[PDB]
Amino acid sequence: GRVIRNQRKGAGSIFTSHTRLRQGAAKLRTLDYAERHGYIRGIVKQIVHDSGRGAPLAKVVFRDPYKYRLREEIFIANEGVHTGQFIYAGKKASLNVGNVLPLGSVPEGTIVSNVEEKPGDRGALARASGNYVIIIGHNPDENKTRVRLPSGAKKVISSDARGVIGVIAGGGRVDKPLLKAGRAFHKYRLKRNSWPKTRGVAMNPVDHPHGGGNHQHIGKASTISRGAVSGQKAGLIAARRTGLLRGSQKTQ
Amino acid sequence: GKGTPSFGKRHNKSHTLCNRCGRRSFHVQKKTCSSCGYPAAKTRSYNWGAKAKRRHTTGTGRMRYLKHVSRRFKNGFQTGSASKASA
Amino acid sequence: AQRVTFRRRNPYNTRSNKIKVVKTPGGILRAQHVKKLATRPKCGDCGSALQGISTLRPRQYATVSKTHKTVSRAYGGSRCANCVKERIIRAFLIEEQKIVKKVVKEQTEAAK
Amino acid sequence: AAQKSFRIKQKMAKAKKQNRPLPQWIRLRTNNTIRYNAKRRNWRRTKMNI
RNA sequence: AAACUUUCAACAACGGAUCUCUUGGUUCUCGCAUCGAUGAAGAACGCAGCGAAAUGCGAUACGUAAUGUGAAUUGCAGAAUUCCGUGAAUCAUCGAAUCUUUGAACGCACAUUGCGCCCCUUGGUAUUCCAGGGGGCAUGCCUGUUUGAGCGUCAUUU
RNA sequence: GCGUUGGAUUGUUCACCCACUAAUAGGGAACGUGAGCUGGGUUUAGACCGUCGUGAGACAGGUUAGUUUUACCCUACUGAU
RNA sequence: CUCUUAAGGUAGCCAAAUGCCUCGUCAUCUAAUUAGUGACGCGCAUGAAUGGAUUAACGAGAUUCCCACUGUCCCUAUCUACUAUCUAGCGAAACCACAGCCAAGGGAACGGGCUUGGCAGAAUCAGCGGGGAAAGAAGACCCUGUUGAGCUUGACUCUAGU
RNA sequence: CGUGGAGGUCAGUGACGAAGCCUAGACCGUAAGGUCGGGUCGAACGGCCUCUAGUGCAGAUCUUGGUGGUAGUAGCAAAUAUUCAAAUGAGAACUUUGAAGACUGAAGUGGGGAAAGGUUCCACGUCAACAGCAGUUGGACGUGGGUUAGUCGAUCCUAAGAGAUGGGGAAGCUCCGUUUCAAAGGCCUGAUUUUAUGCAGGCCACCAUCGAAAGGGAAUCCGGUUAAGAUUCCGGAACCUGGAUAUGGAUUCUUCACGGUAACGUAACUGAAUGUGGAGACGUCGGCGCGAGCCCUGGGAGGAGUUAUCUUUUCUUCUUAACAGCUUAUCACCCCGGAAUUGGUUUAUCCGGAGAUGGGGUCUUAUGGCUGGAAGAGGCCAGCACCUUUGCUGGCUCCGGUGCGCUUGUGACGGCCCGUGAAAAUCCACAGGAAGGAAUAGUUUUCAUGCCAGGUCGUACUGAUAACCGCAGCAGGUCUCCAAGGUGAACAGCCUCUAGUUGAUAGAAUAAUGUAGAUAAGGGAAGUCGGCAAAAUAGAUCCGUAACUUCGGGAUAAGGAUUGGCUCUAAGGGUCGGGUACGAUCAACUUAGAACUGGUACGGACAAGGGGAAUCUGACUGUCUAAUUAAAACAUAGCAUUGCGAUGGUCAGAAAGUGAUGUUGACGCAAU
RNA sequence: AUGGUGAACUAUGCCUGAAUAGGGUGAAGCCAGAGGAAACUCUGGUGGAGGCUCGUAGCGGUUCUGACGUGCAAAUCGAUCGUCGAAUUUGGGUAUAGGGGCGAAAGACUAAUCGAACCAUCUAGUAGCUGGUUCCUGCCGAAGUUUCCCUCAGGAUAGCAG
RNA sequence: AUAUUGGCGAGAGACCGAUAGCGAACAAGUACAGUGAUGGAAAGAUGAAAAGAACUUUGAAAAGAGAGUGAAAAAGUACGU
Ligand SMILES: [Mg+2]
Ligand SMILES: [Mg+2]
Ligand SMILES: [Mg+2]
Ligand SMILES: [Mg+2]
Ligand SMILES: [Mg+2]
Ligand SMILES: [Mg+2]
Ligand SMILES: [Mg+2]
Ligand SMILES: [Mg+2]
Ligand SMILES: [Mg+2]
Ligand SMILES: [Mg+2]
Ligand SMILES: [Mg+2]
Ligand SMILES: [Mg+2]
Ligand SMILES: [Mg+2]
Ligand SMILES: [Mg+2]
Ligand SMILES: [Mg+2]
Ligand SMILES: [Mg+2]
Ligand SMILES: [Mg+2]
Ligand SMILES: [Mg+2]
Ligand SMILES: [Mg+2]
Ligand SMILES: [Mg+2]
Ligand SMILES: [Mg+2]
Ligand SMILES: [Mg+2]
Ligand SMILES: [Mg+2]
Ligand SMILES: [Mg+2]
Ligand SMILES: [Mg+2]
Ligand SMILES: [Mg+2]
Ligand SMILES: [Mg+2]
Ligand SMILES: [Mg+2]
Ligand SMILES: [Mg+2]
Ligand SMILES: [Mg+2]
Ligand SMILES: [Mg+2]
Ligand SMILES: [Mg+2]
Ligand SMILES: [Mg+2]
Ligand SMILES: [Mg+2]
Ligand SMILES: [Mg+2]
Ligand SMILES: [Mg+2]
Ligand SMILES: [Mg+2]
Ligand SMILES: [Mg+2]
Ligand SMILES: [Mg+2]
Ligand SMILES: [Mg+2]
Ligand SMILES: [Mg+2]
Ligand SMILES: [Mg+2]
Ligand SMILES: [Mg+2]
Ligand SMILES: [Mg+2]
Ligand SMILES: [Mg+2]
Ligand SMILES: [Mg+2]
Ligand SMILES: [Mg+2]
Ligand SMILES: [Mg+2]
Ligand SMILES: [Mg+2]
Ligand SMILES: [Mg+2]
Ligand SMILES: [Mg+2]
Ligand SMILES: [Mg+2]
Ligand SMILES: [Mg+2]
Ligand SMILES: [Mg+2]
Ligand SMILES: [Mg+2]
Ligand SMILES: [Mg+2]
Ligand SMILES: [Mg+2]
Ligand SMILES: [Mg+2]
Ligand SMILES: [Mg+2]
Ligand SMILES: [Mg+2]
Ligand SMILES: [Mg+2]
Ligand SMILES: [Mg+2]
Ligand SMILES: [Mg+2]
Ligand SMILES: [Mg+2]
Ligand SMILES: [Mg+2]
Ligand SMILES: [Mg+2]
Ligand SMILES: [Mg+2]
Ligand SMILES: [Mg+2]
Ligand SMILES: [Mg+2]
Ligand SMILES: [Mg+2]
Ligand SMILES: [Mg+2]
Ligand SMILES: [Mg+2]
Ligand SMILES: [Mg+2]
Ligand SMILES: [Mg+2]
Ligand SMILES: [Mg+2]
Ligand SMILES: [Mg+2]
Ligand SMILES: [Mg+2]
Ligand SMILES: [Mg+2]
Ligand SMILES: [Mg+2]
Ligand SMILES: [Mg+2]
Ligand SMILES: [Mg+2]
Ligand SMILES: [Mg+2]
Ligand SMILES: [Mg+2]
Ligand SMILES: [Mg+2]
Ligand SMILES: [Mg+2]
Ligand SMILES: [Mg+2]
Ligand SMILES: [Mg+2]
Ligand SMILES: [Mg+2]
Ligand SMILES: [Mg+2]
Ligand SMILES: [Mg+2]
Ligand SMILES: [Mg+2]
Ligand SMILES: [Mg+2]
Ligand SMILES: [Mg+2]
Ligand SMILES: [Mg+2]
Ligand SMILES: [Mg+2]
Ligand SMILES: [Mg+2]
Ligand SMILES: [Mg+2]
Ligand SMILES: [Mg+2]
Ligand SMILES: [Mg+2]
Ligand SMILES: [Mg+2]
Ligand SMILES: [Mg+2]
Ligand SMILES: [Mg+2]
Ligand SMILES: [Mg+2]
Ligand SMILES: [Mg+2]
Ligand SMILES: [Mg+2]
Ligand SMILES: [Mg+2]
Ligand SMILES: [Mg+2]
Ligand SMILES: [Mg+2]
Ligand SMILES: [Mg+2]
Ligand SMILES: [Mg+2]
Ligand SMILES: [Mg+2]
Ligand SMILES: [Mg+2]
Ligand SMILES: [Mg+2]
Ligand SMILES: [Mg+2]
Ligand SMILES: [Mg+2]
Ligand SMILES: [Mg+2]
Ligand SMILES: [Mg+2]
Ligand SMILES: [Mg+2]
Ligand SMILES: [Mg+2]
Ligand SMILES: [Mg+2]
Ligand SMILES: [Mg+2]
Ligand SMILES: [Mg+2]
Ligand SMILES: [Mg+2]
Ligand SMILES: [Mg+2]
Ligand SMILES: [Mg+2]
Ligand SMILES: [Mg+2]
Ligand SMILES: [Mg+2]
Ligand SMILES: [Mg+2]
Ligand SMILES: [Mg+2]
Ligand SMILES: [Mg+2]
Ligand SMILES: [Mg+2]
Ligand SMILES: [Mg+2]
Ligand SMILES: [Mg+2]
Ligand SMILES: [Mg+2]
Ligand SMILES: [Mg+2]
Ligand SMILES: [Mg+2]
Ligand SMILES: [Mg+2]
Ligand SMILES: [Mg+2]
Ligand SMILES: [Mg+2]
Ligand SMILES: [Zn+2]
Repeated sequence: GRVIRNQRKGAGSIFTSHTRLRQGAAKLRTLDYAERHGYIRGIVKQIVHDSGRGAPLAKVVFRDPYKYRLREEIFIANEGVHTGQFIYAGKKASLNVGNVLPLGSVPEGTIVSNVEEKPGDRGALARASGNYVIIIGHNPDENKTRVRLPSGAKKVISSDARGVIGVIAGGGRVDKPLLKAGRAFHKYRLKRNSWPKTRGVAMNPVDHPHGGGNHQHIGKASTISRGAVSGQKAGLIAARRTGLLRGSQKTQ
Repeated sequence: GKGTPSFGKRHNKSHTLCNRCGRRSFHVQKKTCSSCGYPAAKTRSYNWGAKAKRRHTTGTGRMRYLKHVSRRFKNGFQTGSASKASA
Repeated sequence: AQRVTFRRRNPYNTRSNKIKVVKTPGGILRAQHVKKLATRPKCGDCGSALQGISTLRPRQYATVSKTHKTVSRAYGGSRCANCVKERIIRAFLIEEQKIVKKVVKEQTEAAK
Repeated sequence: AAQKSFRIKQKMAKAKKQNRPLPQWIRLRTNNTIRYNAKRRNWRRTKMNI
């Protein structure tokens, strides 16, 4: 038959990101001499909606240590941070909502957001509205720090990797029913072309594994192997269990 | 509506005139000529199209310079001038 | 009754194609094209329209004398005045508190 | 069309000039063989395709 | 009995077979080796006393120069000095030129007759702004010239 | 020779009941009759269910939606010169 | 109690767009109902996100009944415009073995022609739909062919990828 | 037996007529065929022996061309509609002019444009073809004429995106990448007084380019003018950009202006690097406020129409551009003051000790006013002149009113979002203070005035029931601006003014059958698969409304009454002076009540929901099979499951220093 | 099969523009009033919410199974109808290209072409099948049977014939 | 010494004879179709010579009827047969 929908996504012709109104990429400061020996001060100048994003961004500006001028940065705003607020970034900074410190300088239990997976990568973990990572221990020899991500996973990263104190703003966005098709419309209109969604079970065989039959139905197990092949992976990929999850989840 | 009501909306060109070959096969959005290949340094042609070739090979135009090569060959690529004689 | 026509080839109601009807000396109605309205210069500190300052489309500011583009204070046609009160006060105090900060820790160092 | 390029207008000019009957003296030339102009175009019978 | 229909013939229609033509084609054979950055093949637009084409040509435009020939060219008009002649011709030949806008196409662009830079020169009271005339500036690579870079590296300073 | 009907249910033919009536006989005419109609059923392409099949799909099972072309000639026939 | 399974259909729902038998049986609506609805249920073959049951509101969705309405009908009639029709000018097409009156017989088992009978008189106009097994496409269905293609799968034989 | 070519031969036939064609004339042969005569014709051709093959037609739904019967037949019937007379002409249903009857009805059959076309525009000539009758007419035919810009567009900028270059893949055509893993380039002046431009500073590292005739954007208007051009020509009057610059003014002995408590004022009032700010620059809907034009309307001065009678009447002209001076504003802000008895305040409930209400000031110049432009223009009239170019002379062109009006603009606000609604060129400003500057005379071109220049291409017209696309002058399709009066809720329908049409073969009759439009006594779905079709209902005011429900609905549920004309009454507003109770006048349809009145009619045409009870089924709104299926199908919110922490999941690619998600990070992306 | 050409129609995304009479309904917020021992409950205004609703333009295309059905037209015309402020309509620009796209999913749509577009070439593709196969006369003159065959509409073999 | 459906120059044929021969004997890769790639025709012949019909007449004209030219209009730019 033909190439199915989930294979056409990859050439991203009509599947690229709707990017025009975006404020620019959100990132921590480049890890320089300031941030990595002392601290440097900025001011949050503006906290602002970024199309397609849930959490607002915070525009923060710092003096350039090496040239006379102002260099502006695009943060994700943590709940609580405000215009006019002074933001402190650096190894020798202090534990306040909004500041940005390396995980090695913050006690166990600290709550942080936008943390780096390697030092200097300018931020990777816990950016979505409401998310955060908890520091749960340090190993001072080979300076690592163990953290717990939004997903539940624990992971150890360099104690030099940086994070910003607190939680990302916009929480509870998903507590509210969309109610109508149209709000999803405007939702995905500012993201990418993934909406709405025809069930493969409503297409013909040319179109999809699930396609065809004189009743709608999948007709074989819908849990597909990891080592299945492009054109085969529709359904429950690599699913280690299936069915209604019964009883407390919670990573132990 | 796929027939004549829809033919009424045909008022936009896919191709214009091609600088190199004159033909009106210069595809605007593609910026390349469906006939001669412009602006490919080479000229489109295909051995499965002998007619098209014959439509465009050397000799179908003026041959402004090549015309004269065989006379010039014939007289051993002469230089100078002819002299003079009598009656 | 006297209806009217665009005076330029563009036939669409785009922002650059606004029309105003007007009675000529010939005693008839005729369209006149209209430039977009200028918006007022704003303050770099607070964002309000800054008073004293003319409002022109941007290149039209070169066509116009310097006094239309300033008020005669520090930061004249740039920041908003109550904004410069703030700047001054805060500057003075912070430059003062600096001497205060220094003399304390000059004292800490000798009383330790 | 109606706010044109020089290229199209140049072509239209060549087109207007080629649009006329046989110059009748030609009919009288020794061994003349051309009756009439067989390449006559008309704006409402055949389109130029630019 | 006509009209009508049908058959034959004669003259007239309709149509373009047939016969006879043939500056075309097709096949064979022989001789020869020459496109282009010294801008080719191709394209566009132009050019004649009176041309829409085909053929030719390029603002020097159905042609300029040169050479041979020896009196045309011709649809009409024309010149008339060109006829015992450096000399007619829509002649032949062709060695010298002109060769618009383009095209591998080369300052950058090009659905634009769009937009720079450099040199010499002319005009506007002008090294600087504007306008006219001429002449220039693509890319890869090779040999060479010049100016340079690198504690890659030698020696030489006091 | 002459008549042989009006209705409820069904796409129905058939069947079945109400009712009238003198009687509500049975048949043929390409199972008369679609350039005469209708298009409800059947029987293409949409679609739901049930049964079967790993599946595409199937079903003499049930459902819903689903373009009906032309006569001016000849004869026949009706009338008309 | 007994065979047997991985477990042996639970809450619900039903002759339901799912019930063969079937026009199921009982009730209701009607003069009369293979319709409709309410019931019943050993249900050929109902049933739980293969989602079951319930649902206000919404529907050019399928179905049944009532009121109003009415030419749908009993049962047809009449009127207007434009046609058809007749004239001047203008002027195609489909189709065409040859053609064009039947009865019967025989015959490739349904004749315009053949055999035997009926019969038969120029040239024609408007209508018409009986026939021309009229016309429109080298059967839609069915079979054959050592003819395909779309599609599926532990068919045969391979392959990108992994 | 016959045909095209070949070798031989008959010293074959022939312009005194070869070949070919015609011919119910002749003759030979069983036949394929052969021979003759006659007519037509015009240049070549044949017998016999032999050689050779692209060598013989009725068929192939054969190929190409031609031609019939059909047949003077189907037809030339959608878009309301035509008529009289003159003129022209060989010729007039169809051309032109006059008259009349109508239509489109400002959601136009009006006036312009985008795309597309390309001369169709305009004039003169003119009918063979073409405009399914005609033709003297034409978008036809012939011959000509016609498109004028510093200010309108393009050109500049950036958008999605396209795409060179150092590079990396690829046998290669080429694919990848676009600031990437590159030694990526140019400005400001100083140094020159061999001299023309080498070096001396310091920066700036931004690393192509194409991509919008609707986005961004320097700048022009009115009047006149042509057969056909006009924001482009002419007249007048402006403005912008670049380059030159001199005079005046301003500034300075306190060098780089004063004034104001302040918001801030101004005719000026030096300012390199660098930095920073603003503008460009931004959704949508609601009411409210204001502007413009349009609409309505009084007085007056003109011209026209009607006048048996009636009407101080009906119709119409009374206009003012860009640009410049003064002036003008909601908002906002300053000074004074110090607030409970809380006050101020919007239609919309927001504001005040973080300083209200009050009083007094400052600012933006949208917009408007008066004056300049400018009455000299334009508009409307009267009085003479004369084949003529066409003049000449006069007047008047004035003062008001109204608003939930209509269209458009704009402001201060308010609603909405898991939606919060471009970019760049370009212009200015401020912080800074490198520097350069006077008293025997300097500084100043962001003040005034003055000089020069502004190229290149487009520019006619159509924009559609005939200029575009549908084979065509096709009832189809094809983006947009302007928008009068009445009725009325209305940009509805119906009638009308301005403009524009009056194009669509015609004549005569009115049989059947039709198509489209109507009506029917009595019955009332008995018709039919089925109420298919049709009919019934309808506006507004008042009365009155059930089960059930997610409490929002269901609901215009259902069911009723009323409605014209004329004549009265009542209620609902503005503006003003009041020492520290009222008066006076001017200007609006709304709502309710009451009389009278008519053949009981009145949403009088137009316009305008049938309702009810249930079963099945999809929650809803939304979506599809263009051209037989609109549905119960798809979607959807909601519910649930799966994969994944980037050295990753899903996906792309022949490959890659390649790519999508990703400007992303589990409140995420991907997959059911 | 190979190499080319198409997103002027249409599907979907992106960028930049434009467009939508008049009504009905009356959500939050807000103001005033009334009851009550209290907790609290009520009334009248104001306001102007919604993939709300009546209905034009628009966009769509339900029924007549109406017209037309050698048309105005290779999809139209009339009536009637769906929706009409947003998952709205729509210009231009721009992206995606054929085992490919695009698909609120119909095997739809991808220029009157779609269960694999169009162009050229490989290609005079193969055909046990269907059609046709062109002058005369003279002499002779059949078979539908045997055997084997993915053989049963075909061959080979023998026979019959010259 | 070998190759050669291209190019330039030549000589030829038991070859084709205008539906044949190359698609094109001609203003043929033209005209015309298609957005594009591409597709792609029809169409030769008066006579030795234009001597291409002066002139008259009917007609609005085209033309007709005479005349005339020519070996022939039974060759009249519709043109050999
Ligand atoms: Mg992107
Ligand atoms: Mg989508
Ligand atoms: Mg879905
Ligand atoms: Mg899903
Ligand atoms: Mg399906
Ligand atoms: Mg599959
Ligand atoms: Mg599978
Ligand atoms: Mg399936
Ligand atoms: Mg299922
Ligand atoms: Mg199609
Ligand atoms: Mg077409
Ligand atoms: Mg395109
Ligand atoms: Mg390319
Ligand atoms: Mg090139
Ligand atoms: Mg205009
Ligand atoms: Mg000012
Ligand atoms: Mg000022
Ligand atoms: Mg004869
Ligand atoms: Mg000859
Ligand atoms: Mg030859
Ligand atoms: Mg030879
Ligand atoms: Mg070439
Ligand atoms: Mg010539
Ligand atoms: Mg000489
Ligand atoms: Mg010559
Ligand atoms: Mg020259
Ligand atoms: Mg029988
Ligand atoms: Mg029958
Ligand atoms: Mg019949
Ligand atoms: Mg039928
Ligand atoms: Mg049916
Ligand atoms: Mg239907
Ligand atoms: Mg017929
Ligand atoms: Mg009929
Ligand atoms: Mg008839
Ligand atoms: Mg049951
Ligand atoms: Mg049932
Ligand atoms: Mg029953
Ligand atoms: Mg049983
Ligand atoms: Mg089930
Ligand atoms: Mg419920
Ligand atoms: Mg319904
Ligand atoms: Mg039912
Ligand atoms: Mg008839
Ligand atoms: Mg008569
Ligand atoms: Mg016809
Ligand atoms: Mg018989
Ligand atoms: Mg008998
Ligand atoms: Mg027969
Ligand atoms: Mg019949
Ligand atoms: Mg017939
Ligand atoms: Mg068959
Ligand atoms: Mg077989
Ligand atoms: Mg298929
Ligand atoms: Mg198997
Ligand atoms: Mg397997
Ligand atoms: Mg022979
Ligand atoms: Mg031959
Ligand atoms: Mg004889
Ligand atoms: Mg001869
Ligand atoms: Mg022989
Ligand atoms: Mg042959
Ligand atoms: Mg035969
Ligand atoms: Mg024949
Ligand atoms: Mg035959
Ligand atoms: Mg035969
Ligand atoms: Mg006739
Ligand atoms: Mg007739
Ligand atoms: Mg008709
Ligand atoms: Mg008429
Ligand atoms: Mg009217
Ligand atoms: Mg209207
Ligand atoms: Mg018209
Ligand atoms: Mg116009
Ligand atoms: Mg045109
Ligand atoms: Mg005529
Ligand atoms: Mg015409
Ligand atoms: Mg320019
Ligand atoms: Mg590239
Ligand atoms: Mg550009
Ligand atoms: Mg522009
Ligand atoms: Mg613009
Ligand atoms: Mg002029
Ligand atoms: Mg001063
Ligand atoms: Mg914008
Ligand atoms: Mg202006
Ligand atoms: Mg004061
Ligand atoms: Mg906002
Ligand atoms: Mg400014
Ligand atoms: Mg027109
Ligand atoms: Mg055409
Ligand atoms: Mg049309
Ligand atoms: Mg008009
Ligand atoms: Mg007509
Ligand atoms: Mg009509
Ligand atoms: Mg009745
Ligand atoms: Mg009744
Ligand atoms: Mg039924
Ligand atoms: Mg029934
Ligand atoms: Mg109800
Ligand atoms: Mg639904
Ligand atoms: Mg719906
Ligand atoms: Mg359909
Ligand atoms: Mg529907
Ligand atoms: Mg649920
Ligand atoms: Mg690599
Ligand atoms: Mg398109
Ligand atoms: Mg209403
Ligand atoms: Mg709605
Ligand atoms: Mg509605
Ligand atoms: Mg209404
Ligand atoms: Mg719709
Ligand atoms: Mg129908
Ligand atoms: Mg018919
Ligand atoms: Mg409607
Ligand atoms: Mg595939
Ligand atoms: Mg394939
Ligand atoms: Mg592929
Ligand atoms: Mg299917
Ligand atoms: Mg096609
Ligand atoms: Mg063959
Ligand atoms: Mg074949
Ligand atoms: Mg066989
Ligand atoms: Mg075998
Ligand atoms: Mg056999
Ligand atoms: Mg057979
Ligand atoms: Mg030889
Ligand atoms: Mg030929
Ligand atoms: Mg032959
Ligand atoms: Mg040919
Ligand atoms: Mg020849
Ligand atoms: Mg031709
Ligand atoms: Mg001849
Ligand atoms: Mg001939
Ligand atoms: Mg001749
Ligand atoms: Mg004559
Ligand atoms: Mg003769
Ligand atoms: Mg002759
Ligand atoms: Mg003649
Ligand atoms: Zn080309």
